[PDB]
Amino acid sequence: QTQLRNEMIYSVFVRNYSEAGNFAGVTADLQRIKDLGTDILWLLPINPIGEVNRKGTLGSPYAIKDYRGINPEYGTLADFKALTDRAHELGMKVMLDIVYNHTSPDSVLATEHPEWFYHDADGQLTNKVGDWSDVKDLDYGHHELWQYQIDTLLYWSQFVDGYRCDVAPLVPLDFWLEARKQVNAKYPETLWLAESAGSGFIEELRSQGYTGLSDSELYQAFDMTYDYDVFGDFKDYWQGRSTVERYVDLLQRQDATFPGNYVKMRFLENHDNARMMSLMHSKAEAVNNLTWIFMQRGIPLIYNGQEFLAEHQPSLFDRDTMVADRHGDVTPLIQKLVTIKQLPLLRAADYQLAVVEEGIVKITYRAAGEALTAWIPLKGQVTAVATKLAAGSYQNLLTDGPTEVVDGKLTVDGQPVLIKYV
Repeated sequence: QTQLRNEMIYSVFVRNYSEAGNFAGVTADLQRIKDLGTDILWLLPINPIGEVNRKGTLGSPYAIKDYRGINPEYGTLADFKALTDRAHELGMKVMLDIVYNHTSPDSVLATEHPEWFYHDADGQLTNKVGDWSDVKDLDYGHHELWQYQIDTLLYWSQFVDGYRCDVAPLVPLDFWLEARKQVNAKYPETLWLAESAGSGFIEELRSQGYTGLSDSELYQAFDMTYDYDVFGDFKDYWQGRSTVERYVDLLQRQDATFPGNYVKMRFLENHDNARMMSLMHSKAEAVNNLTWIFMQRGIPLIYNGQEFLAEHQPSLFDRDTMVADRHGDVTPLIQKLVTIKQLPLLRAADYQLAVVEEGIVKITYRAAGEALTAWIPLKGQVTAVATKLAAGSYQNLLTDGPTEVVDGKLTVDGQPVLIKYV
């Protein structure tokens, strides 16, 4: 499980990735995705989308009409298979998005097994979340639903290597445990990422009697969860409504909240969120903040287009092709972070965070008589920082440039300093 801490996920929204917006558009470009340093290629949902109560023109990929079908938007089963075959040829794993809280109202399950759904007073299908007018909730109270859900997985597991589970906290833990048991029995290497919730949403769900799993509950069934417990706290810090001391204190608390082997997916943006390059506006800022998501304990997410400094959050509902939304290129930076992220020290049990000079964040991993320290000036701070290193020249792993330690002090010039030492 801690091997994932040497890895990186790249997330692709097929509809919008290329002009054509099909699998082929992705398949044609898998070498670039591989070369970026991608270990796991996670695709947004690839199944046919509901027509009834559709939101916008194409609808959200999260409103699924058939869990076992291919969205004709993307092409055919053979086209999907060409993508996965190519990804595997290049050594990547493919992860699919699993949307198991709900289906579109016109879905196969809703027409053939309407009894597996929640029904309100009129006997109408229903959605616990107001905004989600395009989908209706499944009732995992009906244990026969389970086997269909899981059989869908064993089917896709012929092609893919793992699953990202959409709003996983809304679906009962006992279902996830069985799902994983059956799937990893046939496919033992299978990876499981949960889209965990913030405390706000968990509380709202629980207070209305709905299922709302904690992140630690999810870890009983999942290898990874999302940083949604603290992402809000990052934004507040970033936007000047929280201090670095409060943010780092929350991550210190976070680190002892989960089992020692836990893996959080650390991110600056994703499909559901504003772009990194809407939070910040310069390549200097991107270097600091990408270094931060790579150097924290866990596994970083790169959302398609983030490597080209995209500014626009693609719509989920209408065509919103992201090809012209490129404003630079931090590929070399990401590749270089990937080479550092591969180091065994990144799996080390001894991980410490501290707030140092001018509110710089200092990360340290220690294991087996070696250490890696990253000084990350999230805010572009320029200052000397204290170190117990002997005087002399060290290699900043980020730049491969020399870094002078003089009288127990080293210069951080508004960009990260990464030093591996004995």
